[PDB]
Amino acid sequence: TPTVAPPAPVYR
Amino acid sequence: ITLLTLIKTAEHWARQDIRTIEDSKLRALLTLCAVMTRKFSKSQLSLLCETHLRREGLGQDQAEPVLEVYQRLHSDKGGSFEAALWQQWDRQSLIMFITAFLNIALQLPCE
Repeated sequence: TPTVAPPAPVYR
Repeated sequence: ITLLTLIKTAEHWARQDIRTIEDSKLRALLTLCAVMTRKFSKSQLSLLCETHLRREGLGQDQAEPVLEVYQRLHSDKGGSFEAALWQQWDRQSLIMFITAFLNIALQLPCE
């Protein structure tokens, strides 16, 4: 029921 | 919201500095990206992800989250995933992703 986005891309 | 308007709008905003734009416009650009992702066949999403990683200098360890965004925008219904992105991601992440996508979207084969 809740929609969860993936973690945002990590720029090094 | 025609094919022609979509492409012209993407061309215009691909070339803008969006670092300081208004939230309402940033939100509309996210919608633009979602609509444009759905102009790619499922078969091209892996290529879209790879091209995004290359353009952005991102490691292969970031492949999974980038691909998930493209996949879930592609399958989105009622803007639920899109709305989650807007809510749960920080502004800088949204900006980086949107600019990346708008700059690759028109250059890649869509089928």
